[PDB]
Amino acid sequence: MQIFVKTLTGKTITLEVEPSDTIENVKAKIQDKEGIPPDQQRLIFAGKQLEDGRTLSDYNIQKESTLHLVLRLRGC
Amino acid sequence: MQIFVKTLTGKTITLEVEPSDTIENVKAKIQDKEGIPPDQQRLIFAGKQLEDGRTLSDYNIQKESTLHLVLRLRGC
Amino acid sequence: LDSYTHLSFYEKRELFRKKLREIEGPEVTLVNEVDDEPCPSLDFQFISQYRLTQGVIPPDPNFQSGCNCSSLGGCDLNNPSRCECLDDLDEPTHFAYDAQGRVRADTGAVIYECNSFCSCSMECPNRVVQRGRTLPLEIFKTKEKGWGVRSLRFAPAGTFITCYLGEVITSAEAAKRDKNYDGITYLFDLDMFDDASEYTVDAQNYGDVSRFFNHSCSPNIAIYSAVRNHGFRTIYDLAFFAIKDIQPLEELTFDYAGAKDFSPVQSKLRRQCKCGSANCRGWLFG
Amino acid sequence: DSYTHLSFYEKRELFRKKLREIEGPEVTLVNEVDDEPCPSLDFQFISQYRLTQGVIPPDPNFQSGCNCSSLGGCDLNNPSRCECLDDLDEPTHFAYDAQGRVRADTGAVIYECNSFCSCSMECPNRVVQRGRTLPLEIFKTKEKGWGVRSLRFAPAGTFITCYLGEVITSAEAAKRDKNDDGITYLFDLDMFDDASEYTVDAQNYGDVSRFFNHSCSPNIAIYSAVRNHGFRTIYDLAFFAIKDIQPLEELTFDYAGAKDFSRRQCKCGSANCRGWLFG
Amino acid sequence: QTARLSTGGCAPRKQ
Amino acid sequence: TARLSTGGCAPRKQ
Ligand SMILES: C[S@@+](CC[C@H](N)C(=O)[O-])C[C@H]1O[C@@H](n2cnc3c(N)ncnc32)[C@H](O)[C@@H]1O
Ligand SMILES: C[S@@+](CC[C@H](N)C(=O)[O-])C[C@H]1O[C@@H](n2cnc3c(N)ncnc32)[C@H](O)[C@@H]1O
Ligand SMILES: [Zn+2]
Ligand SMILES: [Zn+2]
Ligand SMILES: [Zn+2]
Ligand SMILES: [Zn+2]
Ligand SMILES: [Zn+2]
Ligand SMILES: [Zn+2]
Ligand SMILES: [Zn+2]
Ligand SMILES: [Zn+2]
Repeated sequence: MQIFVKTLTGKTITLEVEPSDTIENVKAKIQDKEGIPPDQQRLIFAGKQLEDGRTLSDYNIQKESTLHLVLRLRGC
Repeated sequence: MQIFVKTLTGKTITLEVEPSDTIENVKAKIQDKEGIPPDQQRLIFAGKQLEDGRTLSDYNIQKESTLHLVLRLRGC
Repeated sequence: LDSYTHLSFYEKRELFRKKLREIEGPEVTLVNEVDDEPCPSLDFQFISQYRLTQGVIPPDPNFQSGCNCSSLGGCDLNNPSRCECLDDLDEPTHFAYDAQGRVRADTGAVIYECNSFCSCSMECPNRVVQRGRTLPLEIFKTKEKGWGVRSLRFAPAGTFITCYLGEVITSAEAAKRDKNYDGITYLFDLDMFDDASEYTVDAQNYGDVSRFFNHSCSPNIAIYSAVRNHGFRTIYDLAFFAIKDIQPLEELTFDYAGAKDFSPVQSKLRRQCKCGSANCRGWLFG
Repeated sequence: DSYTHLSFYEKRELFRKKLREIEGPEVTLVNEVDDEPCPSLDFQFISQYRLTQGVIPPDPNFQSGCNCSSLGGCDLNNPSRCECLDDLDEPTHFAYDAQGRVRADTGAVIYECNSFCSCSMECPNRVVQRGRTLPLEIFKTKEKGWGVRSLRFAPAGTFITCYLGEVITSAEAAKRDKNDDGITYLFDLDMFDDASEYTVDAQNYGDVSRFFNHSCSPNIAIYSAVRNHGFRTIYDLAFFAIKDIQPLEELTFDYAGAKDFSRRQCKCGSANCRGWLFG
Repeated sequence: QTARLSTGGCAPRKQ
Repeated sequence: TARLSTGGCAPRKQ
């Protein structure tokens, strides 16, 4: 299936994933498609931050759903 | 070019349009891909609603942009 | 408030009066000419806007569109068809309010108001609800019900009283709540649209003067949905508008069941309704 | 603005009518220098930001809440559990203490809980949201116009009030830099260099912090209170006392920053007073 | 119905 | 040019 990850800039990355893809796998796919390291990714869906151990299905993320990416910052 | 449309229920649709396309044509494409009548559609970009007769280029809507679809109230 | 020491009747009343004096807007007073109850519950905080809770998705500004009536001179009411905020209205388009700021008799249940994206000022006549409470309201003690609210000034038909505020919560949280079934409740379902009936406003712990309004089978005020984000319909202001002229010190009461249907003849729950109306249904639900 | 058929006491009582409607602890007005009735009567008080055209507000889709205890809020003793504190990326201590005051070692950015958090409104990390606690007296200074003084004791770290007003774009702010008298109410949201782009103008709408006068040796400072940690364009401008303040002492803050390694006359009378706030 | 306050719906109006 | 400024987060503001 397909999902869409939106950045604060307005960029919309298209990902081909499966319900059983781990959030770690999704972060790795984001890194491959945009160069964003997983450690500075913050995936958010339904007002909650996505955790590594779980999959997309655990968060009830279906096809053509929308994830939002916050790039982590440390010193403002 | 490729553009995106974000709906209330979380779904995100991809569309193949051109800058010459009219917003009526975009509503017709949304109907053809999702089954939503054009009269019951409000396309929103950058805080402004898109009028039917106008074209995408008039709103400076470039490639990979994201319009937001609002379904009209009918009841009352 | 770690009141490990007992607060007397006078001190409780004074603390509640201090809270009322700190409410935003015109003054709110406290009167009890019935019994010795000092005041409503002190475990309460008045809030000047909605407090959203976990699980409730707030209105998304990307689905909001303003109007460009600044070129007309600031949202003229004689030219409502030129206002974008009235797009989702009927074909006989007209603003909800009249020239003097009162909601019109033929205005629908939904009031589309201007928002941050519009080019008008806060003095726009379509921003009545955003300007807030305008009358001086008095919290008094009713004879048979609990606490009620009345107006110290005349409230003509169509006058805006205040909003029903509180915590916006999911249906799941409202189900984990609703222990208030055992006999007062402050739950107001945001159910103006059956397509977007998801959330509920709980005015138990946080809310507004409107949480002291009592039910009547012959109400003098009613509920309107004041919407600023016209693309959103899960969250909106529950504005109160007087449906008939309200004499001073007359109790402000609205129907808890809202506007009744017209077709289904058949289609208690909490208490015997003691509103005292001649048409009193006798069964209040809420 | 008519105010010509209004007398001295009428204008003063109209301004006090505006003050008594302000949410929270009472705000009052005194004048012990001249016979001026009040500040400008066209001003309208507001309790939050008033966004304008062309100001992209925080998108809640990029906001995430913690899941700390709903009863006692987040526990300041276990900041690691708090999800909405994982963005500071440092030892990671909560900005506030048990007493609700900002910590003396806390940096300039405050990350608070939002609607998506499961903690209650009594959470220790929602100090700015709960609003003002100090009653403030607006008084006529001798060489700076109106100013604000505190009425009760305020220890170092105590929250005071937010700087509110019209949030306007850089273009609109550049259009309204008419300072027509050494009078300026433009506060740039330049806390984060990567976002900036916005300015809060208090000329026509704002808070009592609008009367805060500049000092080269201030007692209060400004902090960026963030509820949508993802966005950095619009955020609360909370005023926190960094110095202990006695009652009747005027509340002052610097109109700029340290900026080290990088009217027009200042009448604050400080030992380090450069004769211009340039702000 | 439910023991909560309600608007009454869309189609019916103030009366 | 003459506007109130947070001074940036570059100094800790302690
Ligand atoms: C929102 S509260 C009303 C204001 C406040 N809680 C009080 O002291 O009454 C709603 C509760 O007040 C009571 N109530 C409201 N209207 C009533 C009426 N007309 N007759 C009897 N009880 C009423 C009901 O028990 C209901 O649960
Ligand atoms: C944001 S306004 C608030 C003060 C109030 N509105 C008034 O009538 O002066 C700040 C204005 O007060 C003046 N001001 C503030 N701090 C000052 C200082 N330390 N020395 C001289 N003038 C000062 C400046 O001219 C500036 O325009
Ligand atoms: Zn308009
Ligand atoms: Zn408008
Ligand atoms: Zn308007
Ligand atoms: Zn009745
Ligand atoms: Zn918290
Ligand atoms: Zn937490
Ligand atoms: Zn939190
Ligand atoms: Zn100085």
